[PDB]
Amino acid sequence: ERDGLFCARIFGPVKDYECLCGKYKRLKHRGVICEKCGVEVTQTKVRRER
Amino acid sequence: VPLDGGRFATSDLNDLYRRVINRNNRLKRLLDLAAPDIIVRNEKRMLQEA
Amino acid sequence: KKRWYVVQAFSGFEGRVATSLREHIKLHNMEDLFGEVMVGYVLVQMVMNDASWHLVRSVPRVMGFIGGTSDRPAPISDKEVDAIMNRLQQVGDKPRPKTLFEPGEMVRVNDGPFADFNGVVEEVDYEKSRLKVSVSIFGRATPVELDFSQVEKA
Amino acid sequence: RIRIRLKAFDHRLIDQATAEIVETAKRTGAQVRGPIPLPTRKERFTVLISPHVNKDARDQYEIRTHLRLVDIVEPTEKTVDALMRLDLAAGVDVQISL
DNA sequence: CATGGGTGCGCCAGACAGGG
DNA sequence: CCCTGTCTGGCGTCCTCTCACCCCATG
Repeated sequence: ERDGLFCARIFGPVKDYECLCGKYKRLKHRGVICEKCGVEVTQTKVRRER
Repeated sequence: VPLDGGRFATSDLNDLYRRVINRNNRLKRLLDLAAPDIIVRNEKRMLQEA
Repeated sequence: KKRWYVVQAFSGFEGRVATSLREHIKLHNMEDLFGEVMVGYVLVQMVMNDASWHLVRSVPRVMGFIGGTSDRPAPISDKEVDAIMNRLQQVGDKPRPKTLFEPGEMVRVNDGPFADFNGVVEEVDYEKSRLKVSVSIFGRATPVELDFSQVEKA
Repeated sequence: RIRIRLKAFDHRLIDQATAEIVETAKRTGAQVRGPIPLPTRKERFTVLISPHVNKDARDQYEIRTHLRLVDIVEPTEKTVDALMRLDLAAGVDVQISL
């Protein structure tokens, strides 16, 4: 969901270092907010601590 | 996580958090246009019990 | 004189609760003890006898009244009943997206693919309710049309 | 749905660059109107060349700017970012009006 | 398709009334 | 206030191996 129980910006990206869909599909800019959708850019276990 | 079929077998805490957020959104709506005392007393009481 | 009261129903079956309530009134013919029924809460113009109280709680899919106590339940402590109707009607008629992107004013985008970007409104269209602002994409300000609510005033 | 009006000075460049601006769209949006050329603005400056007398030796100059339109069909969010954010070819103006 | 709301256990123990 | 009865809570062995089945309902 955009801003629901399982958000993107509030917690983190489901996929490791993938922002959301069309943004950052390599290892260069880890952190930029995907222009298409608000989301963090981190690993896969980052949501477990947040 | 889903099961073999594909329907998501959801945890119990998601039911609890989703209830609290549904009631909290209703109570905030009962603060903007809002409604009389008996209504917001039942609304806050349902949030307390949630 | 008939005063108002609040009834709680199973939320979702509310029209059927209202119909069954009118039908229980015209069954047990206490027609002089009920005025209207307004629509998860059902508003009832009523008087308070224990017979009519048992009548409304014997209507199916009704939990009970909502008041200070269950002996003598409570009429209407109007705190924002009028405010509910007023704001609902106002929003339903139209919203209030104040033209954020004004001709010659920097703005902020938080919607679509241009989300999280700022720009300036070179042209504005109050009649079409659209602001002409360009967002520096790869440096190139990409003149795009965004709604007042789609962008924020900077 | 979205007018894509792009300007550049070189014709072999603006027309090369319009091939990939629909190849980055028909790959995802899969519907574009078509490459529409537009009549070019030729601005002339004919002016003297000597630092004094002989106002009969002039050199005719002309700067040609071209315009192209493709006017993409589908406003799906995927296609929007694949054009708005993905602008290529430095020295080529591109301006969009949704 | 969204969302919305039984009646077979037994001991210990301490807190809350309830006399006393 | 000093003892007596009630009312609710807290708790009760460890590893394994299959099986079956997980929210209607509907204008």
